[PDB]
Amino acid sequence: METNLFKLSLDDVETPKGSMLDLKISQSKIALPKNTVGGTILRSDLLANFLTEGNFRASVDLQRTHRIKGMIKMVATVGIPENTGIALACAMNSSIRGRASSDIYTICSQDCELWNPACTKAMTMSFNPNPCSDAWSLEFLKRTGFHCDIICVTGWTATPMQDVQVTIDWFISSQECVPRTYCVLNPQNPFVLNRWMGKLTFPQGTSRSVKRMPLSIGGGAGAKSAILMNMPNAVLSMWRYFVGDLVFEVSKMTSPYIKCTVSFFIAFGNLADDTINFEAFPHKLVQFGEIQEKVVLKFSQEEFLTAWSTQVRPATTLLADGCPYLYAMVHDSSVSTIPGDFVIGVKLTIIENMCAYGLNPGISGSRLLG
Amino acid sequence: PMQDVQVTIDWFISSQECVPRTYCVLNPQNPFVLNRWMGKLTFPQGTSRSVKR
Amino acid sequence: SISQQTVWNQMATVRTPLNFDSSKQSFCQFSVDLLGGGISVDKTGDWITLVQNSPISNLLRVAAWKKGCLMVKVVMSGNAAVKRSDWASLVQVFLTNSNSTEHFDACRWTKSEPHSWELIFPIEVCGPNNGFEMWSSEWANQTSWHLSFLVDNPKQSTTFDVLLGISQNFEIAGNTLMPAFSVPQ
RNA sequence: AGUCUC
RNA sequence: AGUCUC
RNA sequence: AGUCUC
Repeated sequence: METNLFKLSLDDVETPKGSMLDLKISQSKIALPKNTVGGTILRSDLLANFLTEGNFRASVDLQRTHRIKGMIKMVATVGIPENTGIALACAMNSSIRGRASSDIYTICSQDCELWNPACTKAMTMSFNPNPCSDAWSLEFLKRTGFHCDIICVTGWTATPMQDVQVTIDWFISSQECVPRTYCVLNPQNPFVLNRWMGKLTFPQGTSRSVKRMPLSIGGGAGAKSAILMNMPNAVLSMWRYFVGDLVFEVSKMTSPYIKCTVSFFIAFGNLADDTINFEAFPHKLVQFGEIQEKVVLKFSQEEFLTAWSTQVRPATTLLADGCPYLYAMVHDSSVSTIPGDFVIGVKLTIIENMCAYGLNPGISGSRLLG
Repeated sequence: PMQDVQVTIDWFISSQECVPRTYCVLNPQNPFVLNRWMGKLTFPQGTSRSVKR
Repeated sequence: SISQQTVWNQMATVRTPLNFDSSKQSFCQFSVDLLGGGISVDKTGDWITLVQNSPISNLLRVAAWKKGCLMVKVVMSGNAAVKRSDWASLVQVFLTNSNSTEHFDACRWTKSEPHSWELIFPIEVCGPNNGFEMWSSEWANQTSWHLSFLVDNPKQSTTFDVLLGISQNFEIAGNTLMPAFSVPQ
């Protein structure tokens, strides 16, 4: 008749498991005012605080399990009509110190997603909060300072009738965590850089609007008498010269109603904007479909004869810069029936088959991004 | 719209044959075809939840 | 495997207070937080400290989880006006993983060579994560590596430069959000 | 089910 | 039967 | 790479 308490399975150390409904841990509702402008921080908080809103099916498991092996998965949701647009970014970083920067450049190197609700009305992202290993836990998230920033990279192209709200559902994923570490003097292939190259704006009209993005990407991003910096960009700055197959991810951060054909190519800083045969160089023409917002450009390393400086003195002129540039210009014209510039964001995602030479003593400061 | 509209309906005798649909009251078929309107739900613009029951 | 001979990176430069008043006390103290990137000083006068925004200095401040070896070199450049025969100064160096007075020292040195001297030694980062350590995290009550100095007669042993060299096995993971690093001049 | 679509 | 125990 | 999509 007596139950043997010891035989009871009360000390089950297993990780959470089940359907998405069963693994839902929290839900956050981020406010998006109709007058939001871009650069605006929608919400910047400890990740532990986002994962702790609401008592869903796996909420007490999240709080009472010492090791979780599944990744954290979030499903963001919000739709807006095609005659408007806005670019939101949801970024994850291991820690934070002081009044850290919230610039898209500083925040997007670890695990970050940038989307345009006019094109993507439901967005999913999964990540490992502990890059050194294959498991995490809520205590670890709290005492470690794991951070989450949801910012608006580009404001509304046309303001909505009323205020908007983005809803984020948080889940423990079925996919296991996998580490991502950087051996400084021994980069892997591909080298995950995730460096923001700038926000390019092409105003409506027949103008060429030549854009020049330097590939001497070491030393961080320039700021007013300061430099912004993220970890992967910091490691690339340790090397003196580099080369590789560069992969860029181009995003349409403006309404589907503003059309424009952009032309990308590699060339040197000293060419005049009106160089007639820019398009005699190997180039690629980009046009976005109504609902398409992301395009991936890949520049083979045969567009580069030699490795170039990782860092160049910030005051160096377009005429004296001996390192290649990624050019972007309007092929035809930027046209629309509603007001607004055509705006795209460029992010250097990974460098494949990279090759680096020497160690860098360092140069003080760095040029401002777009 | 800018102007008045007009819907045009073309009527045809189909090639598909007619088939009956009857209801035995104390002996429903499976599936039971109900076709009941549950309501017209309106959700005004804004961040409101607008719970409908 | 990227590598190049004799290329270290500048990390900090601490200049002893010009208005140090011998009469109040004879020594002064400052401490450099090697992994967090900060410098701490006395209320003994107006210190002139500086953390260079060199590649290694920027990397350490922004790398969330660290692991592996780093090489440290300290160079003391003193007061050339003092005749060698009048040299009466020495500096005690300490390596501790915390600034708390309750932590014992990992290592200790005392240098007194006239006019100038240098000190080179390696440090290694070992943490609880997966051998990775997060700067002073409350998590497993993690820590850092602090290099503290007690300068006796700050008017002779006046300047200190700290350089760091990264090793083939240094490995990091994750990013720490930091405010913009201020560029001088 | 049906209708529809393919 | 069940529950429980083993 | 990863994430995503399918």
